[PDB]
Amino acid sequence: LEYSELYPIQNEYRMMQSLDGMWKFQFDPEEIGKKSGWENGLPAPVSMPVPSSFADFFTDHKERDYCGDFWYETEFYLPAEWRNKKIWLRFGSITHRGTVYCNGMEITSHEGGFLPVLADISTVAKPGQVNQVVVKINNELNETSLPCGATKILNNGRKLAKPYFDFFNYSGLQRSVWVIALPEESVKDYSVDYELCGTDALVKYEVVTTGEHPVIVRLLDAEGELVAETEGKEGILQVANARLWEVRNAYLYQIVILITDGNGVLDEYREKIGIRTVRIEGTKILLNDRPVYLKGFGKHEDFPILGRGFHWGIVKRDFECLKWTNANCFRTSHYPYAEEWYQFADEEGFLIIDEVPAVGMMRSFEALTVPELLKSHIADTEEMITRDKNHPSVIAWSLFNEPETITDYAYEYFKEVFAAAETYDFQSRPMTGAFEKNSKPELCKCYPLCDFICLNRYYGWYISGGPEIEEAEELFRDEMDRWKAKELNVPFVFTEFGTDTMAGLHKLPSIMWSEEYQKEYLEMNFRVFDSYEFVQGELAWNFADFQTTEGIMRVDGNHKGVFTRDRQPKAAAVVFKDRWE
Amino acid sequence: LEYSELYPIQNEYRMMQSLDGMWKFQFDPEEIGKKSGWENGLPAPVSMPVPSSFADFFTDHKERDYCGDFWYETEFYLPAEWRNKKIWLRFGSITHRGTVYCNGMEITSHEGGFLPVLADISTVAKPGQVNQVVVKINNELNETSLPCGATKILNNGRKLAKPYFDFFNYSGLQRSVWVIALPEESVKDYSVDYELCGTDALVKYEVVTTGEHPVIVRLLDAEGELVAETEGKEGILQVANARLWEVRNAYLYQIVILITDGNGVLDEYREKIGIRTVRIEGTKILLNDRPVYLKGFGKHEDFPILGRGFHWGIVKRDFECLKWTNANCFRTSHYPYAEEWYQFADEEGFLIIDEVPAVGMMRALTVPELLKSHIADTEEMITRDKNHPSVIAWSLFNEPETITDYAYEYFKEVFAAAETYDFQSRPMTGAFEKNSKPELCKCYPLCDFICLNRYYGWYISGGPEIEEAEELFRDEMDRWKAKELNVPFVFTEFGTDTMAGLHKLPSIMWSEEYQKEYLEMNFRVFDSYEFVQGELAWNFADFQTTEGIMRVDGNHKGVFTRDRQPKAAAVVFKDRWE
Ligand SMILES: O=C(O)[C@H]1NC[C@H](O)[C@@H](O)[C@@H]1O
Ligand SMILES: O=C(O)[C@H]1NC[C@H](O)[C@@H](O)[C@@H]1O
Repeated sequence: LEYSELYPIQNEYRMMQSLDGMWKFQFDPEEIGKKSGWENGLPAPVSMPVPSSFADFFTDHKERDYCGDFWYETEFYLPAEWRNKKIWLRFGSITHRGTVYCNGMEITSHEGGFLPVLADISTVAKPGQVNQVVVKINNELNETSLPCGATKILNNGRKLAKPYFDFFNYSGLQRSVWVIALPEESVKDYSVDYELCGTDALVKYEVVTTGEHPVIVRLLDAEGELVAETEGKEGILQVANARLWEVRNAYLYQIVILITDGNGVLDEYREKIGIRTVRIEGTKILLNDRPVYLKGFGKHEDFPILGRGFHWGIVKRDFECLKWTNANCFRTSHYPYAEEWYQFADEEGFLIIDEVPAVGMMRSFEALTVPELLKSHIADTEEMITRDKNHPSVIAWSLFNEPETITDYAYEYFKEVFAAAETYDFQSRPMTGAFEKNSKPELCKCYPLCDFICLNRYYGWYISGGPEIEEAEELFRDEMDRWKAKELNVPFVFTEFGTDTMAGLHKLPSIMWSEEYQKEYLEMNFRVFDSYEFVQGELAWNFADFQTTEGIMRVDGNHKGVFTRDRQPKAAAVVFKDRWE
Repeated sequence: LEYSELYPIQNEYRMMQSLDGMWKFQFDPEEIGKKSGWENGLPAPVSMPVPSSFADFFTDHKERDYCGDFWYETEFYLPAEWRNKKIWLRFGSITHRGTVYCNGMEITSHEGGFLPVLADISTVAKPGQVNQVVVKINNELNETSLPCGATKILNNGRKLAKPYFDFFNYSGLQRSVWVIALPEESVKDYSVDYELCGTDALVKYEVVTTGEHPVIVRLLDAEGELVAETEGKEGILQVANARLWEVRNAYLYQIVILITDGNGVLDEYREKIGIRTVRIEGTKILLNDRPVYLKGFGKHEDFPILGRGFHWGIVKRDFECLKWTNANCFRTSHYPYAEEWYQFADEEGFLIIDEVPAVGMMRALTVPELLKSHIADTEEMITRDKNHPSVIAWSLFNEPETITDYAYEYFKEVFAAAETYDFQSRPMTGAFEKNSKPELCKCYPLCDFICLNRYYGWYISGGPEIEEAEELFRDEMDRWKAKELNVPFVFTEFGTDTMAGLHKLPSIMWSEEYQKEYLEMNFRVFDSYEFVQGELAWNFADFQTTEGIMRVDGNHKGVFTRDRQPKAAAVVFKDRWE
């Protein structure tokens, strides 16, 4: 990458200033901002919070549903001390694509709305003065970038997003924004990998810097005491009597990476890491050499009013609810989340399946757009893995959600994605993706690429729901018998199963949409899961009710949450709590 | 005050760094922290977001309902370039009271949970190093500090807050936290007051600094162009063809305050202000010499999960909802809000009645101490908020006892204090409950306009008795009319608990239809009296209260739900206020 993904820190060598707050904002329905000087300042802005999704603030439909180009602006004072450092704007994300301007100059563009955007403003920054940042953003959906969809044109050329995915097209500056200053020679990237040796451990590492001066690497324990030190950009840290990072029982060391000159230090980067191994052995998932059964949910970055906007309060509540259910895992369905979610999972000992936004890829892999889509998918995979690889919580990469997989075309597409992912992950940890039912065991060509197989299944909701639930159970067992007979010797994880459930809808006997049917559906699914030895995890769809596009199938978004949108449990939450205990 | 209330800014002379994020946090039920050295670091902390109330994160009752001492900690790197500056920790608030430590040293304490806390760490800060802040906080309620209540001790020693007020006892670090650096000689306070002179205006000002060097004051228009400049710590800026700040049609100038020596500028403070006048003339409220009728709500700082935690998103949604109803005013019921609410009101042209947390004083040797607390909170509120053009009135109480001579003497002291702190001498008021009968109340003459909280049709003769409620309401208003006080009356509360989705024909108390009918009846009564000059409905949105047999998941008198969506009655306000 031509920039660093490393989370920003502040110390003697690195500086950081938050640009979060109220920005200026303007919609651009006629696509005239870049023709009209807007990169030097918006002509008739309103106020917009950052971080946040813009949609749910407004009281009119056309602003909520806006699709097209729209702009953000803010001003910030840069301390004179930052002069001649490498100065960058760092956006947690820009959703979905955009161009960054600073002091009237085009700096960089980015495609992909769920990973950091880094803009090098070293040559245009004004130290000791007020500076301006303007961002042109676009939130249309197409078939050459992730997540996929279409853009419809209504009356008066008003655009409307048409997702191929079941979540609302929230967009804007949904994560924190910083301006930062780095030394001219800096730590750009590093990678760690672990090996357990009886009661000791090895931390294998590589460091990439932007120069040729010597590198020293230190490892500190949780108290800040030195436990290992080595020289060189590649090496091994030896840790006696290592305190391993364990499921729901974390321990974090600090890695400290120094570039030295004398005599003297040029840069220092520090980050918490956790010593742990993950691997697949037969049908088991092993964490530090012991089998673990995954228990948890698919989530979303979704909360009332803020949309996908980041807030630590949402993280805290969601983790307290997860712990109360006795979960140990979640999937970042269906896009990488803000970095802070992983930082917190590292602290709390949660396991993460980190998912790239490759959703919306099946009708309703032969279009001439596919090679461009592949390039986008591989780029987002590179960025995700480079950003997230050193979190101990991240134990697997999900590289798709419900694509077509039964053609040779699809196999060739995913072979390239998996090959790229493998080159980027220093740990070579498990790679997977979530399969929809159309990927029948007789037809699917892509499950062999996976270290373990993730299934999304809705036997008892979309298939034979309600009065037909006993037929659903038989259909489900018939499919799992089909997988069983293939003797693949790999773990299977259910990454989705659920029922829309309206809080407060009670019925005896139960009906589809009632709280009681959610419980009965879950109990039937558990009976099926527990009938197969190779099942090794269950992540329910969804942790919480969340927003979708309006339609006749969605009663104020998706109600398959086990919790409501405001994070309170439906009756089925206790079913999980009791089973997972 | 021994510190500045001015909002922090960043420029060549002033630096700021946000401490918002995940802090460490630990409950201290046995009150052992200080004897155990927790000011040097918490021994077994959990993570806590800042800004936020702590209560609604947890999944267990005892943590949600925690009452007593509890502690926060974080660490921050201080740039070496901040050496030789005055360095302060600035808390938007610390709820309700606390003691700030930095690098293990006690810095300052504060009582009062809704206004800034400033801690001067100049003598203990370590530039170029990692620094530590630890705060001991307590959230108990008593009768000598605001808002009032009691603390119950359960038989096992566990404490439980018992408010004398109808809102949940949220607490913690609910607002943003900064560490800031100021020049050694700085602008500490300033005040502006406006006079209209034909097409022109005068901005009278005073500036307080921490030294003796000369002061220059400049006024810039909204395009940053210089329109007036003068010298001295007291002066008058003359503005030709002034663009006045108008209701729901703001214009903001920028005041720029410079301290200089013979070699240049020492400090620069700048803030947006709006040229406008407010006064009461007979039964009218005049804004820029024209009557205005107040239309809007009482609010709360209250949102799901965050509690009272500050977030600009809540500000943005709430103002879009307010504008959609065609409101022009809100009261900061029942405590000053985060500063950002007022900044945004200034931009949007909303009028604010700014209220000190003098709530829970209705049915001692504790009264003199309560008065001291009440006056200190008043001083801090007015010093913090006086230069916002949106703030047009101070509310100095909500539903106290007012019928005794004793209460008159108490409130005479509060109002006299408020007058001394407000350079603009803006209108002053408070909200009265029905027990303050027109024949008995001794305090309404202290007020420049009278604010009434009424619930005719809810607590009085509700439901099938609403016709009687209307007659009782007209009887009381006829009693006020006959007194011919020649002051404006504003209804600061009226409403009905209303469950979203509860529909009934004919209506019942708690249904959406009854909320509409109740509001229509109240409007018929309001419109019957010339001296009524505003109506602020209770409440903008459903909000959290203490649990009880009268509160179904908090207070449901909102016109919006807690997640900011309109009940049926919201359209009734929209149509009326258009
Ligand atoms: O229909 C649903 O509820 C779900 N179907 C499968 C998808 O992977 C999910 O994103 C979606 O929400
Ligand atoms: O009973 C209510 O709804 C209200 N009564 C009067 C108080 O001023 C309010 O704070 C309170 O919420």
